Amino acid sequence: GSHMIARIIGEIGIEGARFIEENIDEQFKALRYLSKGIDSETFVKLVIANSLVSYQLTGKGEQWWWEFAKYFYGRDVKSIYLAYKEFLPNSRFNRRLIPQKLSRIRRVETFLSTLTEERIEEYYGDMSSLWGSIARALGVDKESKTVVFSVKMFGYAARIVLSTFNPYPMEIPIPEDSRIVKLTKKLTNEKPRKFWMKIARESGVPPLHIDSILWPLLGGASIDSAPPELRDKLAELIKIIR
Ligand SMILES: [Cl-]
Ligand code: NA
Ligand code: NA
Repeated sequence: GSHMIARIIGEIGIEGARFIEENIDEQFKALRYLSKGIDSETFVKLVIANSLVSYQLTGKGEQWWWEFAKYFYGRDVKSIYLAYKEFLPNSRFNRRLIPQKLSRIRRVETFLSTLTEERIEEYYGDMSSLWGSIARALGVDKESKTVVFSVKMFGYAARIVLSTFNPYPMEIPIPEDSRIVKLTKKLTNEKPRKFWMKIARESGVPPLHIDSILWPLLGGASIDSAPPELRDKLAELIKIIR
């Protein structure tokens, strides 16, 4: 029932997506932790690099992002490529496809070097521009696996270092990972990005914010940390998605 889903998503709204992002989502929690142990510019660069290698993991996303945050806390990172050349083969949760993953980091090194504090601010105010800068640095389609995710994670990191919140653009689609694809197959025969773009347009909640609502809940995150009115909306959503 796409209409019912859009209604509940719209009731949750940007404010509800933001509450979930900032209080429930373990990937955000991992980022906030890392931000206390490394400088803001290096933090953002690392988040983008990490996102672009966050596929075909040897663990769940929550475990992987916590491993990343703990690994880099307090480290003196002089080259992001060399840091990942050391990190990935010693990691618990990202041991596979290392050559391909390192080649992606190599391709974005020059782009990452442009991320001064001001450039980060500018990209947070125009995430559609960031999306293309990342995709073109890699030389891949804007919609290929991890690219949209890297914009999502940038938005978490930028919120943390800039202390301000800019909603994601409506035009950036959801990430099509296992959790979202599996949920979507239970709801519809439509392809996930098309189904969720319709719900985004009907609700006015951008797809990346819908993803932020859904992804932690699909991982079994509790909703009892939400304030009462939001908790009731999330309970309604859980009936649909779990
Ligand atoms: Cl492009
Ligand atoms: Na920081
Ligand atoms: Na993605």
